[PDB]
This record gives sequence, C-alpha cells and structure tokens, in this order.
Amino acid sequence: FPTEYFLNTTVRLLEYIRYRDSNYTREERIENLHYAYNKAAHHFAQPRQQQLLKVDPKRLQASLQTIVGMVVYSWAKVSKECMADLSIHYTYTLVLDDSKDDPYPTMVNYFDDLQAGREQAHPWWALVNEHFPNVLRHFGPFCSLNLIRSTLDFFEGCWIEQYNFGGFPGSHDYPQFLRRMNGLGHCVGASLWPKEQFNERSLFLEITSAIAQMENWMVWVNDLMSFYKEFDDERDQISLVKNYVVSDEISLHEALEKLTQDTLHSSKQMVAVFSDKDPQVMDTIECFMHGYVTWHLCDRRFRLSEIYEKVKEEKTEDAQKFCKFYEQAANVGAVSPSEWAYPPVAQLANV
Amino acid sequence: ENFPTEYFLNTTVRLLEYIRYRDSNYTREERIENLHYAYNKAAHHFAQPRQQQLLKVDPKRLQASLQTIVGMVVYSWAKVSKECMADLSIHYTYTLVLDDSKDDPYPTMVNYFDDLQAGREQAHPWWALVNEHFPNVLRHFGPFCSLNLIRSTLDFFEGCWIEQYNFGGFPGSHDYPQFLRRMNGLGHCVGASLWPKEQFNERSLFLEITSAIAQMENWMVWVNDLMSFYKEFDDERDQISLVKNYVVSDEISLHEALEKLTQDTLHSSKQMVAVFSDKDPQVMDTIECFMHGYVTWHLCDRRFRLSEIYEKVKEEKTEDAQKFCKFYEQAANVGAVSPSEWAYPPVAQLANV
Ligand SMILES: CC(C)=CCC[N@H+](C)[C@H]1CC=C(C)CC1
Ligand SMILES: [Mg+2]
Ligand SMILES: [Mg+2]
Ligand SMILES: [Mg+2]
Repeated sequence: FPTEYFLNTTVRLLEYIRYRDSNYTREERIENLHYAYNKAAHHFAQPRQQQLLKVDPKRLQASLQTIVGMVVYSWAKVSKECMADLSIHYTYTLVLDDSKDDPYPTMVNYFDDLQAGREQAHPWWALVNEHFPNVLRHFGPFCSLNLIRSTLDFFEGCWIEQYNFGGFPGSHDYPQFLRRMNGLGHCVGASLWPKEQFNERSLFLEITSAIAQMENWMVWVNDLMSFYKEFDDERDQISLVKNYVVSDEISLHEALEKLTQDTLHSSKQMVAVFSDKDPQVMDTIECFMHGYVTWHLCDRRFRLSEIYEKVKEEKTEDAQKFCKFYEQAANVGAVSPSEWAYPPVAQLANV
Repeated sequence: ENFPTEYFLNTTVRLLEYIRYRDSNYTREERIENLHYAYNKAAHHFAQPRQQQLLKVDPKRLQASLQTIVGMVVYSWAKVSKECMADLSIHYTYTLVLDDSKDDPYPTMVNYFDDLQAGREQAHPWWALVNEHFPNVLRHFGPFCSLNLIRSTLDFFEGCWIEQYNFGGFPGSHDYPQFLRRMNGLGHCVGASLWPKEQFNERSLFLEITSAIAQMENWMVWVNDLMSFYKEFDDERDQISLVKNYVVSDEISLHEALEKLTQDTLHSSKQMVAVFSDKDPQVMDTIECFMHGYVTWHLCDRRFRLSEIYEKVKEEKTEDAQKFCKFYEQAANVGAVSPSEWAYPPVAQLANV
C-alpha cells in the first residue's frame, strides 16, 4: 500500500478544493443526526424489513450510521424529514453495495412483474420500491426520474461487481463505465434539490448541469479518500483505480495520478460554473462538497485518522499539510455516536 | 465554415481500416429478405388503431423513421433472428419518434413512479405504448441483458426531456457534453440487445457481454456523431449535438471539438479490436458484423446525405479519396436497396384498412 504516495495527492485535492465546513453548528448536526438515525432505525427495525433484508445486524447498524452521517453532513440544506428518508434509501443501497448473491434468478421476471404491479422477487427491490415514495415525495418529476434511474443503474452495478472483474486489458472504457454504474451519481446530484426549496422547472438547467458535474466530483472524491480503506480489502479489489491498472495497463501510481487530475479538474470546474449562478444553488453545492469531505475525514470507515497521527510522527510537510486539515474537520464533525445513534436498530427490532 | 472534406475523408477511411471494414456473407437477397420481414411486422404494429391514436406522429415521419430504423437494425444486428430484428425495429422506432414531441413530459411524469409500482398505465402515451410492447423485445434476452435495455430506454426518455431545453451546457461545464450524449445514446440498449439468449449464454459470456456493452456504448454513439456531422454541418435547425456542445461547454473551436470526436472514435475503434480479436469467435463476429453494418447503414441511408460527399470526390487521385470511394462502392454494392423492394405497403395504408 503506497501510504507514501497516498499523502501526496489527498493533500493536493484538499488544499485545492480548500476543505472548510464553516456553516452548520455541532448542536445542529447532532439534532439532525439523531432525527435521521431515529426514523431510519425505527424503519429497519420493523418485522417486514427485518425479515426481507438479509444483513448481519452489526453491519446494518454500522451501515446505517455511516449513511446517516453522510446524508446529514452533505445534504445540509434539506429538511430533517428529507435527510431521514434519504438516509433510509442510501442505507438500502449501501447494504447491497457490500453484499453477495446472484440476482439472476430473481431478475428473470423483473419487467413483467414491474409492469403488472406484482411485488418483485428480489427482496431488495421489494423493500426499496415500497419505500421509494417516501423519498420521492421530496422531489419534482424530473429529479425523481434521476433517482429512479440511478438506483436501477446501481442494482446492475452491484450485479456486475459480484463477478469481481476489473475489465479486460485494453478495455479502456470499462473502468468509468463501471464506476458510473455503481456510483449513484444522478441519484445523489438530483436528491440535492427538494421541491420544497427549489423549483425544478425554474432551475432545470442549473439542476441538470449540477447532476452532470456532481456525478463525477462525488464518485472521484470518494475513490480518492477511500484509496485507504479499500485495498487489502475483499469486496473491493475491483475499484476504479485498480481497474484503471488492469484495463488501461498502467501502474497503480499512474492510475492514481489520473484519478487525481480528474478530481482536481472536476473541482476547478464545479466552482467556475456555479460561482456566478443562483446563490441558493451554489450554496447547496458548496455545502455538499464541504460536507462530503467532512464526512470522509470524520467517519472511521475511511481510517483517515491514522494518516494524521501515524504521519504525525514524521515531518514530511506532505503529511503535515494533510494534518492541518483533518483536525480542521474533526473539530466540526467528530461526534460520538452515543450522542445520536441510539438505541441500536437491533433493540427496536426485538421490542 | 466549409466542410472539412479532407480531414473528414481521412478519418472515415481510418475508422474503416481499424474496424477492418471488409466484404461479408450477408448477401443482398438476404438483406432484402430481412428488411421486408422487419418492416412488415413493424408496419402492421404501428398501423393498429391503439398505436395509431396514442402515438402522435406525422404519418410521413413515422413512415420515414420506421424505414431508417428497420435498415439500421437489419444491417447491424446481422446475426440475430428475423423475429428479433422485427421486434428491435419496433422498439428503436418508438425511440426515434419520441424526438418529435416538443411536448413537455413534466405533467405526464408527475406520477410516473406511483403508477409504475401500482401497475397502472403510464400517463405519457409514449410510455404506455413502449412498456406494453417491451415484452416482445425482452423475450429475446436473458435477465441481465433485459435490465440494460430497460435502463437505457429510461435514460433515453430523460435524454429527450433534457434536449427539449435546447441547451448545450454552461461554458466551463466540461462534463455536460458526454453526460448528455450517453443519456440520449441508447448505448447500453444497443450493446445489450446484440446478445439474444437463443444464441448466447448470458451467464457464460457475462464478462464478454458486459465489456461489449461498455465499449460499444461509446463506439456506437461517437461513430454516429461523426457520420452525422456532415448532415448537421450547415443545418441551422440542429443545435445541440455532442460536437456543438463541446464547442459551447469546453469553449473551443468547432474544429477542435471535431478533433476530440475523431480521436475518441479512432481510439474506441482500435480498442474494440484489441480486446475482442482473441475472445470468443461468435462474440467477435456479432461485434464485427455490427460495426460494419452500422457504418454500411450510415453510408447507405440518405438520412445522412453521405451520397453528396462522394459525388464531390469520386474523381481524385488522392489516396483517402479513392479508399473512401472504394469503401462506399462496397457499401452500395451490398447495402443500397430500393425501398420499393421491401418497405411496403406504407404504414398509413395498413392503418386505414
Ligand atoms: C439517428 C439514429 C436513428 C440512430 C443513430 C444512433 N442513435 C444516436 C441511437 C439513439 C436513437 C436510436 C433509435 C438508435 C440508436
Ligand atoms: Mg460499489
Ligand atoms: Mg464500495
Ligand atoms: Mg471508493
């Protein structure tokens, strides 16, 4: 693991994007964290959900928390209810993103069942489509469509990932094709615009553009920050960076530089395009980026903590410019789960 | 200004060499046999009263679209059954027609999801017809492939939706162009429909198929953007194409964007070969037959007026010029077919019967 080269880039992106979540107080975050968590936990604890969603209780609990965090810290300008509902949806998606089961047998009649109104055979679809309306009520038709599509894309993405395939050497189009499939880009980007706060028809071009640009910023920033936790990992192995290596036949270092250039560039352009656009829009966008990074740095899932401390023992300036940031975030978003994530889902389920 | 005839010619010959454009066993009699089968089933379909009244399209554009599509399917899906060509012809005809509705889908998409989950017929007439017909397309494929078709068609709907705004992207929004081309390109639909379950085992060739979907998506749309460039060069009506959006969004010259499209296309082509040459023989055949057919179709269908940019250079001792003409003569040789030989009777005639 190029812990070395790891420092190098993360610092660039952070310094160039200039990570700094100012707006949004700790009391406010906690208030939201608990609202979302609470509604989601009660949801996932219902018997139906409990029996159709096959997940180890502890992974569910962990996933839920990582997601409530992500939504609350990035969808900073939406209502509490919207955060809660988005938290449920993104929790369903994450539970699948880490799973393993062939969907072939349950997808054989997908379309006929869909058109007929019969409950899907794949349990996941049964639960997600049943819950979906609670997510969709927060948006206009256009945005809704994007959510529906991206979630469908995501299902296929997980399907493909089950083959643990990084692409045929020479298949340069494979990597990004896959990252987009399992990235939920359009889902994320469109869910940033609740109809209660934005007029889908008045800001159509703004919203469309944001969906298109955010799709890449969002996934590439995650590929970058995750360049730690995913690796000697099992469900990983097939990451955008690792697929670049396999498919583009280049070194891990070269793929790394690539991701970085795309990321930095994507970042530069997000600003260039939205700075002068509608203020409300620029705020939702800026608040998302800062929150998204805050979440990456704060959530243990990405073990970003180490690469701060364990690089705190060595002055390489590239490992010190990194640390100037981490804390900068942990002091805003570092919150003990005992302050919001309670009681555990399992406890509500057996009640 | 002035069509980059030379640069164009070069790229076109190169594109063809890379894909190994060469003669095949698909005979003219065979094509005609297929052309008529597909056209006939489709025309009878589109001529039914229900279809006739929910699909708002000028009879002549329907007729023209149907023909352009039957041609595209028959000439590119060369290895699939007649029935599959027919059914794909109906589906791709629905898709081509939707770019005729200026009608805002907003009011008809408000309850899209609740109606979908409940099993109630969609409010947008297009969806009502397409989803009703879809099964006839889906029976030809396994679950995985089916899903790709469903998704891409949904993406396509949104693509048309966005295109109604005639928006080429905010200057600086470098991600807009391709984001849009992919949305309205039907890539995954095309790429996945190339593998009928009757002829391919979706599970045995999963990686082959997935990879083809991913690579074909770009080859297919970029080749079309390229061949369609001449017809839309001076066309003041056409305004938001991949190339024109590159200009607006990337803030570069039409010539520079043209370069970008060419490099991606050529490169996409090189890699299609590099990856599939050594793979399963039947897979490489479906792929190769698609590329050659797709190009044949572009050159042969008048929709792209490629005929003109020939009658302008069929006499020049230039290398590219001559190769181009030889490839065109090859195309015509096997693809130039009078509509009176298959496209009959007209849809309108079956409708009023
Ligand atoms: C201009 C036409 C009809 C086809 C060339 C490629 N398209 C961009 C795709 C989308 C629309 C369909 C129906 C098929 C493929
Ligand atoms: Mg994934
Ligand atoms: Mg993952
Ligand atoms: Mg990642």
